[PDB]
Amino acid sequence: MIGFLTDWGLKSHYVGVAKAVIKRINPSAEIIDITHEVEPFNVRKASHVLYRASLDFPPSTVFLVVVDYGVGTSRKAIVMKTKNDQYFVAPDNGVLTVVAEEYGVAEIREIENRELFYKKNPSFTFHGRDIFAPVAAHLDMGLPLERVGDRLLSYEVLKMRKPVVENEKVIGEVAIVDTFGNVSTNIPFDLFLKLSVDFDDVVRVRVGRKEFKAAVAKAFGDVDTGELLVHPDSAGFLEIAVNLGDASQVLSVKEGDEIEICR
Amino acid sequence: MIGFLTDWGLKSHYVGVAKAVIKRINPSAEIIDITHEVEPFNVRKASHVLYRASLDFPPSTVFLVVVDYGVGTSRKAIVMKTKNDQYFVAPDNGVLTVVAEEYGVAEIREIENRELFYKKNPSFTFHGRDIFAPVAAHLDMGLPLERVGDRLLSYEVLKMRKPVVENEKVIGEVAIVDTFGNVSTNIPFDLFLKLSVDFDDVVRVRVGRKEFKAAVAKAFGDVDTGELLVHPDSAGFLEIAVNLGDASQVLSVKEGDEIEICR
Amino acid sequence: MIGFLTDWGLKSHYVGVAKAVIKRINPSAEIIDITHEVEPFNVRKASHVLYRASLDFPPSTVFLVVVDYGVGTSRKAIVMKTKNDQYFVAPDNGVLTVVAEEYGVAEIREIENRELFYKKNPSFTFHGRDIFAPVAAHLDMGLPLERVGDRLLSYEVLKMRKPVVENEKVIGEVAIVDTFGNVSTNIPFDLFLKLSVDFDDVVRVRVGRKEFKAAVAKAFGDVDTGELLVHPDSAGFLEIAVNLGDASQVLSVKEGDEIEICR
Ligand SMILES: Nc1ncnc2c1ncn2[C@@H]1O[C@H](CO)[C@@H](O)[C@H]1O
Ligand SMILES: Nc1ncnc2c1ncn2[C@@H]1O[C@H](CO)[C@@H](O)[C@H]1O
Ligand SMILES: Nc1ncnc2c1ncn2[C@@H]1O[C@H](CO)[C@@H](O)[C@H]1O
Repeated sequence: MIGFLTDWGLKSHYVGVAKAVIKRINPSAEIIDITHEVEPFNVRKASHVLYRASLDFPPSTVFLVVVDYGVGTSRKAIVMKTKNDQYFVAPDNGVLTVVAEEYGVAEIREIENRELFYKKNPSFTFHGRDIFAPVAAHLDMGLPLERVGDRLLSYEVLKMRKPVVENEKVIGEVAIVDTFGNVSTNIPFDLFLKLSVDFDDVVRVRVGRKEFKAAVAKAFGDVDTGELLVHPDSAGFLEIAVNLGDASQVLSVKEGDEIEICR
Repeated sequence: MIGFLTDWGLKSHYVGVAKAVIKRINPSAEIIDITHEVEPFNVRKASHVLYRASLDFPPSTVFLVVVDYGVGTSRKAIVMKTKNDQYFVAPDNGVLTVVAEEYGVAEIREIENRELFYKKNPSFTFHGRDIFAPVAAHLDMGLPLERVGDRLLSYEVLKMRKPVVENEKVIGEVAIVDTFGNVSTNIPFDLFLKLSVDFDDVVRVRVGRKEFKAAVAKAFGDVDTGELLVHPDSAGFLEIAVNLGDASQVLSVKEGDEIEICR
Repeated sequence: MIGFLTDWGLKSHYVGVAKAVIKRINPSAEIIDITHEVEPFNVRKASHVLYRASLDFPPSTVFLVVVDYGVGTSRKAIVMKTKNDQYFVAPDNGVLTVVAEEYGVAEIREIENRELFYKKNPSFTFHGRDIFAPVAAHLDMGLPLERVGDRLLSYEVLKMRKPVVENEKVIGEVAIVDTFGNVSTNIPFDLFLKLSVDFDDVVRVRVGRKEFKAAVAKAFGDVDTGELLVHPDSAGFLEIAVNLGDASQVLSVKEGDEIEICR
């Protein structure tokens, strides 16, 4: 199957024409949308969503990742194969930073084989359709990785500050605010569990000049409605939520904001 | 096929990872999205959308319904088989109230068979992925209903006031406001047709302290642009619309608001 | 495959029930969404999106186009076969104006064969589900075009002013503003290239009483961030964009607005 992720939105016909290209190459391709609502040009956001979503895709899944503000420039077009046997077709702009780091990379190929393109003359601003999508289609059909082009020994990396436990607390950043307003961080719940806390315990959440108390819970329903809670989200990351409410609003925080969890 | 309905939104990667789980279990599963834009935690809204959409799905369709604010709590996870031979995989929070009432229930099973789960250790807040979705996948693949777990003799019901015809009028509630602003009620068009009215007749619509006149019509185009009309929507429910306009705005009404249709 | 385009939105269960009808008729149907976010009743917008998207669909693709404010009225329901061998199932309201003009029409059939319908008694306001969708399904399954109904010798056309090159400049209109804010016109990039301009050249963009200078470029990245550029979009149309910005905001323009490109 193909894991599809972009910042194109579902309003435009872009996603659709990309899917038609894939289907023309391989009518049996299974295209699963991770999301096409990554904020415009937000590769950082895509890098996290990509990793988190990939955890539930099987090995040998071909990911088509296109948040590519540098489309048509000298930036490289690449295919990365990670050590957990997954493949990623994307621009070399750092969007594959998280999967590379978390999974480790087995090999990287630069997209050079023009026989794999949709059109002999690729448009300058829509490689998603003319290059990436058709390459993902071929790979998902069984094209050997080496037929993509030459190997690359390096790739662009996005700078990321690794969250740590210092002085009974863990400092991190808001990685993703979902539609419910839940606030997921880049702080692994295992790391948090190093402050020697446990479910039913109460901790402190510091955002900006604000400080809140919050129960460590398993389910939203574990606290009264409207109350705050700290818990492991579906991907193993520490998330702050308001039971039947919007934590992003209560905390008044946005993606990228620094967050501190104190015992 | 699988009818998929949630309040997760399409912006998050949630819908996607759920679909990947289904596809991993059964690559041939046909997943049709009813909608993933039910307002957060709005089971009432989902219960109506579910019923209305189910009318066009064939018998033996497996519905995956996940608007589950009580995820991870003692609330039961169930599979309901209705008398029209459709199946519903959902939380026992009343979201299956309308199909149960309208179709009648043949049997209910509590989800207990852990061999049907996606993960041996289900996350606390995303049973949609770890329990419901994989159970729907197995059922759609032909798993006998009894393999799901033990039978249940009752289920949670949402309180709903049945609309009636009293004194040349029918009182009801706004069930769904669609993207055009059309205002669909919970009033069956057949019931309305008891006030001895007919197409081309004019009736009165009362909302709040407001009263409007509206023609009973078949098509929006049956009245001048901007005019109000009362008609049967695609599911047989009385709906109020503005031809080439937004009735929710003109009436200034929202879902749940009481509505009165007077001869 | 079936190219699906409507103004129904993805929030409602409408798109879903239409897809279930198609799948019931032909479980092997490949439904590719072009977009369901065309503004309500905006056939003009749909006519352009349709054409632009069709360029990447293969010949023999069956397009299901339903932006039908006149649903249930005397307006005809038709199937148009163009000279590039594509088929379009739609209301005869002018939504097929652009493909007809650009591709030329080989034949038009009025939908008359009721054996092709979803329901013996079609709803008055949702022919998308009861007539169009099932007809598209049958055609995609191989139903000969003549079985649809009698031939029609004419069809509704939307009035459109053809952009031209007069006095070193080209006047046109904004056809589509995408999610990035890019401003695509109805001006073919080939026509623009008649003003004897070339990449790296600078031209003038006139909107309203405003005038801007903009570089003619290939990729957004070809200019500094925040700068304006004129380039050919993925469909060959002249588009104005802001590198890593929103041109619709900078120009303060909307679809339908007249635009002038001066040497
Ligand atoms: N105005 C723009 N400036 C820079 N990049 C853009 C712009 N519009 C679209 N893109 C990029 O084009 C890519 C698709 O080819 C998208 O991933 C998007 O990030
Ligand atoms: N902050 C929250 N409070 C209560 N329930 C939530 C919250 N966020 C998500 N959910 C529920 O989690 C379910 C998916 O596991 C969704 O159906 C949603 O209703
Ligand atoms: N209030 C309305 N007035 C006119 N047309 C409408 C209205 N609501 C929905 N439609 C049309 O119904 C069609 C689907 O049957 C849509 O394409 C839409 O354009």
